Amino acid sequence: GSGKGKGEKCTSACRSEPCQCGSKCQCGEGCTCAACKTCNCTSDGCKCGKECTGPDSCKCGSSCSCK
Ligand SMILES: [Cd+2]
Ligand SMILES: [Cd+2]
Ligand SMILES: [Cd+2]
Ligand SMILES: [Cd+2]
Ligand SMILES: [Cd+2]
Ligand SMILES: [Cd+2]
Repeated sequence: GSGKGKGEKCTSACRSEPCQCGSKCQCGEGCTCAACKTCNCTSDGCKCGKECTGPDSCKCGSSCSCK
């Protein structure tokens, strides 16, 4: 049942639709919302070292090397 929803570190912007984090993002790790989450690590392997391969499994809540 888990996997649907937002995290505690989500913004009031991410909790709006559409995602208002386009100009106001501060979401933490508990956010798999690709609307505000972006990543540079590729599917062949993690590049930053947080063990992530894209926003689909990016633990990083921005402000990281792969950001
Ligand atoms: Cd969020
Ligand atoms: Cd979002
Ligand atoms: Cd956000
Ligand atoms: Cd990474
Ligand atoms: Cd990442
Ligand atoms: Cd990272």
